[PDB]
Amino acid sequence: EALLGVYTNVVEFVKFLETALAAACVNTEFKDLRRMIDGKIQFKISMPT
Amino acid sequence: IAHGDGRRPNKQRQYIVMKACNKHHIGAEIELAAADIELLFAEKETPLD
Repeated sequence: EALLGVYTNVVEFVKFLETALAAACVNTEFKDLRRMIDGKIQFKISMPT
Repeated sequence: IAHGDGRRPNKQRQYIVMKACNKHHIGAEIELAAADIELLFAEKETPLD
């Protein structure tokens, strides 16, 4: 008796930026996020009457 | 130096003097932080590093 085939898988590598989900996001690589304490985005909405 | 009075004559003399070293010790203690010794070896990442 003998073997006929030894078959394995190759894992389908799907990263974040190839998927269409990144249309709902804005991707920035940020070197040292370990050093950040807080983030801040500051709006100023002037309302006409 | 001899002289002509009734004093006894003088035989020649010899002096033998012994001196020795003194040992002295010195010690100073330095502490170095474990993080400071460690991150001399950690790799460069970013300009803030």
